[PDB]
Amino acid sequence: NHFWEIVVQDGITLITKEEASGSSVTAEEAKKFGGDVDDLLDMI
Amino acid sequence: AYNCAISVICCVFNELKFYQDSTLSEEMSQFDFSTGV
Repeated sequence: NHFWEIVVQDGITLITKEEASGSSVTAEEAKKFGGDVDDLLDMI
Repeated sequence: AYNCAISVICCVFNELKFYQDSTLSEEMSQFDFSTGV
């Protein structure tokens, strides 16, 4: 309940790799944006 | 109990895994009535 939501909403700057540019900012963009039967069938 | 479970399966949710006149006629009828048979 306190997870990468907070990381992303505050790590809007850096959350992934940064070598020079390119693949670095590409990575940033890539991340930044019985009983079982009972439960599944009796009340579904 | 298992057969009752079979019924509850088959009714609804039978899938999704369950962990397995004539004149003569009238007169003869009257005749029998008179006979009582």
